[PDB]
Amino acid sequence: APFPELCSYTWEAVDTKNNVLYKINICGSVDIVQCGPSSAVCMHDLKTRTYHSVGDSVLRSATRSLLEFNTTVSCDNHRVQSSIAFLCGKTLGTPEFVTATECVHYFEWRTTAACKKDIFKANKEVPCYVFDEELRKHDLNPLIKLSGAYLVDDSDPDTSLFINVCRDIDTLRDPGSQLRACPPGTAACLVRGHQAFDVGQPRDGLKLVRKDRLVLSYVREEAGKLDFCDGHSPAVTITFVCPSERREGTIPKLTAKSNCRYEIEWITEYACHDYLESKTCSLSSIDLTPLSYISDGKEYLFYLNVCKKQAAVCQVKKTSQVKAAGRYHNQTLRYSDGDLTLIYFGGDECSSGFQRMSVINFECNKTAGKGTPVFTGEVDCTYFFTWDTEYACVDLLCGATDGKKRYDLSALVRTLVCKPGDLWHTAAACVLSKTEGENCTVFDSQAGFSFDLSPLTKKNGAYKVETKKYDFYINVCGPVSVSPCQPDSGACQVAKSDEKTWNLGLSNAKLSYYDGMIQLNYRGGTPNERHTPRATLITFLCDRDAGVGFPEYQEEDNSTYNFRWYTSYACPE
Ligand SMILES: *[C@@H]1O[C@H](CO)[C@@H](O)[C@H](O)[C@H]1NC(C)=O
Repeated sequence: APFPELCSYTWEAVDTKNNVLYKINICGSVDIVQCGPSSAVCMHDLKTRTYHSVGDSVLRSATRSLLEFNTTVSCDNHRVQSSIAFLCGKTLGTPEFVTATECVHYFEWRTTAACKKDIFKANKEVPCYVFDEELRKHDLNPLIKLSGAYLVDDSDPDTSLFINVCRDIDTLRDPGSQLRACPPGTAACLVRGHQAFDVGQPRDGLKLVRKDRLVLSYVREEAGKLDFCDGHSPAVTITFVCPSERREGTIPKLTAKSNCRYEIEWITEYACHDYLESKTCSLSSIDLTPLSYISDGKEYLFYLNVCKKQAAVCQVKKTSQVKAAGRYHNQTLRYSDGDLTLIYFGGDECSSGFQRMSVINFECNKTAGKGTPVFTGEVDCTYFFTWDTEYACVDLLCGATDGKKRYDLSALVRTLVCKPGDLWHTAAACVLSKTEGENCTVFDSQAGFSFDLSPLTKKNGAYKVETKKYDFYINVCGPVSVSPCQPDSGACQVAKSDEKTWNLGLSNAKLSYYDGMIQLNYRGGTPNERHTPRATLITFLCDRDAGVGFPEYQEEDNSTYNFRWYTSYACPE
């Protein structure tokens, strides 16, 4: 069970009560020296910051569904250990913590990498989760598409940008439907008509940036082409954002697309953090009461009941020596990020010091007509079962979409066809459309309201943006007005290393508007020796409670200069 697809990454799983993070490295070693040179599983336990390797990379073995890592440490029999129960899954997934004693530490992982046919596997998929400062857990595996992709919103009628979250786009399981042309392995495909291009491919996993912003980056350096990418390496950077009363809630939106450096922002509920728990046969949502049962073993044979005199799980040998492998009272039902896991603890103490536990991994399956538990292995008197059942079967948009034509209600937030700007027939109803203005204003004639950014326009244009290398000075609609730059430029780069500056483009007040984005483009700027004068993009984005806000430089090429500006000036009010 090497599972190549799980190499190269140091996964994370959390135990929410004890307040511990474990770091799993199945193919190698956690790269923490505090943990130790040969840790494949690592206890942190933030609460009293300490470290313990509860699994050595060398001392590894499999057993049916399980992978297990041993260590040469006494406890109490005596040896400390960690194990993962592997189930097949639709995405690469994450490991979820099950339970721990002073010796054993158990997990389960539902993943593509535990399927014995590769048709289900992605050309390339990446970890689609992160943990924040309070080990909360943000995870976008629900967004991952198995076939097809997400049309990214952009006014341009000619070209369309499709993406998948954390993996390549499977174009085969819908033959004929628009995407066929897309080069194999692409997570970001650019259609221009009948021709398709790979503008992005998975490499690293999901990142957490500035507290609460998930960033995912696709790249393509192993490349050619650059017909229209002027010697730029095509790249995609998506920013997932947890909705709020402030932040709209949306489909994904193209905020930049110069130099084949696509920048997408996507307000989606799956960006928010959650780990439920109960000693009952249900949670806060479905009950497991509707679910006597006879699971076959090696030498042995199992018997299980809904919810020892009692015994919820019973082992007998096919030899009528019988042992109980799970009580009734001592129970824990748990929903951990999509995974429903029931445990029993009762346990007749086996030869060794432990009491027999049963861990059941309920999978969702309609065509089960209830469902049946399969035995999937045993480790130090803990018996694992996977249960396909319908009774374990458990992203609300304000605006719809057309053959590329969007719709959005927002100014109607304290059947409808639209009306000329009236705002029940309402301007808010029908198609969204790009409009351009000037004098630091733009009028969305459809919706009936116009935006005016003019109060940002500074009279000596010090807006002060520090990269740890450069000091960008910019201004809105008006020009800059700072030490080295010309009073010409609306944007200006200045290295602190040197002090050497570059005009990033001449200012103008020619606003653009489309689907809640406002855009300033400066086009002068210092010259690749085709001509290539520098330019700046500044996408302004509605945030009801951002106020005026502040610009933020978007990391790209040496050569590309996009800033973002969250501000309530881009909002309808
Ligand atoms: C659900 O159970 C049926 C039983 O025949 C099986 O065919 C199918 O593969 C199962 N699906 C999943 C996703 O477990």
